[PDB]
Amino acid sequence: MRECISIHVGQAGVQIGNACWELYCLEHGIQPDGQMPSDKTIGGGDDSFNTFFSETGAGKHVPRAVFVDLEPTVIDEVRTGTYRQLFHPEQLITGKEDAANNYARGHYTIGKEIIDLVLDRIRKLADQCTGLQGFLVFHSFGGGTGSGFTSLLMERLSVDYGKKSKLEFSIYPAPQVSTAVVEPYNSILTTHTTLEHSDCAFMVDNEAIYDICRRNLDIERPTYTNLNRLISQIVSSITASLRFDGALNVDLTEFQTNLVPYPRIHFPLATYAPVISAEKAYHEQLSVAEITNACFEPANQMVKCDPRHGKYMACCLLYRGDVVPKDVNAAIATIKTKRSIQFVDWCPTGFKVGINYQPPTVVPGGDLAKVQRAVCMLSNTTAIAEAWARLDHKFDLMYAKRAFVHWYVGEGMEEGEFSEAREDMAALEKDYEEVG
Amino acid sequence: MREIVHIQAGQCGNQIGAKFWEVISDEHGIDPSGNYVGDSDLQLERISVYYNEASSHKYVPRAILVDLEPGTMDSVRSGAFGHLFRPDNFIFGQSGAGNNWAKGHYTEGAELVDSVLDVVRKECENCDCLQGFQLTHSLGGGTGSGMGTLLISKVREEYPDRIMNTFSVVPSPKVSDTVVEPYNATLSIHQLVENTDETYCIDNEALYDICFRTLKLATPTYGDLNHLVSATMSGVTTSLRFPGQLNADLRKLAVNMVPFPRLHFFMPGFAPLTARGSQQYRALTVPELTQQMFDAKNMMAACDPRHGRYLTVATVFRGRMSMKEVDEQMLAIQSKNSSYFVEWIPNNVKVAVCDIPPRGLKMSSTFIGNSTAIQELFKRISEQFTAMFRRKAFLHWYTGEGMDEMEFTEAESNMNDLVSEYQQYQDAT
Ligand SMILES: COc1ccc(C[C@@H]2NC(=O)/C=C\C[C@@H]([C@H](C)[C@H]3O[C@@H]3c3ccccc3)OC(=O)[C@H](CC(C)C)OC(=O)[C@H](C)CNC2=O)cc1Cl
Ligand SMILES: Nc1nc2c(ncn2[C@@H]2O[C@H](COP(=O)(O)OP(=O)(O)OP(=O)(O)O)[C@@H](O)[C@H]2O)c(=O)[nH]1
Ligand SMILES: Nc1nc2c(ncn2[C@@H]2O[C@H](COP(=O)(O)OP(=O)(O)O)[C@@H](O)[C@H]2O)c(=O)[nH]1
Repeated sequence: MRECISIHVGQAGVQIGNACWELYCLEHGIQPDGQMPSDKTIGGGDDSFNTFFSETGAGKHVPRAVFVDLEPTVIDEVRTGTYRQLFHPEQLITGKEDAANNYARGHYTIGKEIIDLVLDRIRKLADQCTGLQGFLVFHSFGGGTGSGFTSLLMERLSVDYGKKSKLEFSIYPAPQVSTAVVEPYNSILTTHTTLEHSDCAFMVDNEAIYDICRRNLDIERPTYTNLNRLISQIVSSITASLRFDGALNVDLTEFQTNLVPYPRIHFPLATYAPVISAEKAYHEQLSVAEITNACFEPANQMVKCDPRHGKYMACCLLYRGDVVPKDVNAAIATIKTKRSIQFVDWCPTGFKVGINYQPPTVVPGGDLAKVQRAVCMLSNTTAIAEAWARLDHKFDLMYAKRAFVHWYVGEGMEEGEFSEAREDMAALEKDYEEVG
Repeated sequence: MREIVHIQAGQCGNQIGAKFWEVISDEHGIDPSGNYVGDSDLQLERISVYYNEASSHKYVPRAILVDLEPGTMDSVRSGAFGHLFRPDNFIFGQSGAGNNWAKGHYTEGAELVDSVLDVVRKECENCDCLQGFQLTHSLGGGTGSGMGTLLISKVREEYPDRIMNTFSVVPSPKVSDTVVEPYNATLSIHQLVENTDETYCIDNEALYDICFRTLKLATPTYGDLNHLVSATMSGVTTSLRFPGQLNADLRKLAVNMVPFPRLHFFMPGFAPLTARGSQQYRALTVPELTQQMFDAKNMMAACDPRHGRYLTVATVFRGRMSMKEVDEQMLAIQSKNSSYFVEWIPNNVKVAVCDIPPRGLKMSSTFIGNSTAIQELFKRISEQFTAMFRRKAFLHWYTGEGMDEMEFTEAESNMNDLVSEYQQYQDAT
């Protein structure tokens, strides 16, 4: 009974959106034509499922969300596809020319041209809402129409709705799928003006996710329809508390407050150890305990880092059906082994556990299948310093000789802000190495 | 995506453009009169980049045939694909343009660049989105370095926003009819470098060297050389004609490949070295191909990759072959000799694969590189020109047409500045 807003920026933000929203709709059984067995045929709903859908005179439950993309490719496919019909008509916006791997075009030449139409759509659609907790945004680092449009859009939104929130689900650069090498410049050049408005972010490192899909999903070509299905499952798990119905981690405010140790440092790691091979029939059997028994290993996390070499802040979870909280507290006893766990002196610790009773509903025939149970660790661990450190290393190496600088300099922003942003992230990593 | 304008001038660009267009139109497979010959829709998904619909939903390209020797019209119409070009872009001067600047660079044809600009504008208007310009010519003699560079000046004056690509042809003592070339060369770069975006040093020297040493042709005429060039440039275009992971685009190609706003002298190469043979012959396999990518014989410019560090590396692959193994090979090449890839930029190499095989062979690769190594070509031009200029020669021609000598001196200074800059950028860490 608490609405929200979703948004998808770039061709990477729209792809994730597409691979996720089928999971959302099928999860409730919402087909393009389905009757949604819990309705009233006019606005019937207001359970947690409808907290993201607005119903027309047809009881259509059209998503309160937009897809944004200046270069038209994936969006055109959405238009041909049934998904656009499911979506609110004309909500989506189609562009004409991307910035193409240069933050400034989406921040100083191209993004500003249509950013007003974007925010106009935002306002008009938003005033249809009453109980919005905040913003759920999808983007990543690559170009100015996928990283800069986000920065500008956050600026405008944070101005417009001082009370509201915004959660970030961003995709981290990886050398393995390099479609540029300006990308680290993009990432820094955004995050240096994102913390000031964002309050809670999520980075899913495709590098690690690639490592997952290559090894343990038995797909040997990482197509932008493999990683995306897996990552879309990640999104369904994390959104599960809010999205399905009442449990722990009710609110986005609740996310912040149970993961923020400090307003600046809002980078929570996400964890999802329980996985399956494929539509393959049978491999073994697995219960609720063993899965968190194996949720410790450093190679079962969405971002490469050693959680054993750091301390946590708070750790929520979710579980799917098949309730047995007694064995959950038994797992709590088991995890005292401390061989990969350690906490902070002044702050009280909570392994908050909430339950939801739905087995994992998924796509008909994807690279994954039915299982009985799972659990996802949301640790805002200080260990994420490793990723920022590596990215700084790469950044300094490329910036020692003013690489590509003109490809930004002549595009409407000066050079020196590179240095101040670099020292900004230097302050942030200082804050990590201090905490503890 | 958007639309691009194709420009061909001189003789190499006029004839060489004809053969290139032949190759691409055949592989994309549309009838000479425009009947749909393509056998899969993926062919026609992007073909709007370089072909436009006629009044009856029928492809007509968007290209501009410019020259000043009147004989080019008949020589082009006498090729296989010579008819299909638009019968209004054959703008030709009739008084001949013997290989001397400032007759076309300054004296005449400056009258005609207004006409070519008018026609290119009225052409691009119907282009729903304009993406840039495709200019092919040869850095040799008058036309191809005269009208072409003036046209670059004009288009950069009128269309700053879009990008500009050049396919450049460098003559050399082996196959060189005329004599005044080095003068023309340096005169041309001294405008190119300050008025272009990225380049294609399609060397004749090493390319003849291939045709004569290993490809074993003792009589390489304008037949064979256009063969190789049409193959190479068509391959360069395929990354664009197809969809792909590295869907590199003009602006994107630049920004991924151009480290500093000057040093954009690319070094295209080709791994399956070929004749105009009726047979593909040589089976070529990918582990071998990756090794072949850097082969000195393979390259289309006069340089040693081993003696050079690459500023950026781009690769394109073709055919039905395993994607994973290629990546494995690429990681392997990077590891053995770290120095060949520059320390400044990590992970410079970018790899994509294209579904359709090149028409003729089974599986190959199309190199697009940029090392500091490109400096060897510019050093040969430097040496040759400065030798011919230490004492005067023919200088009355250019001077009496309205040139001077300070322009020559400033051009040579510009050149040696460029080569010094390359040398410096290949010695940092
Ligand atoms: C990072 O490290 C940690 C972080 C958090 C925790 C405990 C963690 N957090 C707090 O900071 C507790 C209290 C203060 C307050 C904060 C400081 C101000 O917003 C408050 C507010 C004001 C008006 C209305 C609603 C809320 O939050 C809350 O009221 C929310 C309840 C709502 C958001 C579901 O919090 C919870 O109780 C929910 C059920 C989740 N959990 C917690 O019990 C432990 C550690 Cl170690
Ligand atoms: N969907 C998707 N995108 C990915 C994946 N891995 C990387 N990407 C990113 O996808 C991005 C492409 O979208 P953008 O970043 O918006 O690209 P752009 O050049 O700014 O603009 P467009 O190409 O028009 O979207 C690149 O930055 C890649 O880094 C993946 O697994 N899925
Ligand atoms: N026609 C032609 N010329 C080439 C080719 N490759 C190199 N060249 C050289 O390019 C120069 C021709 O210059 P050209 O464009 O004819 O000058 P113009 O007389 O002003 O048109 C000569 O030095 C040729 O040796 C090629 O494939 N075709």
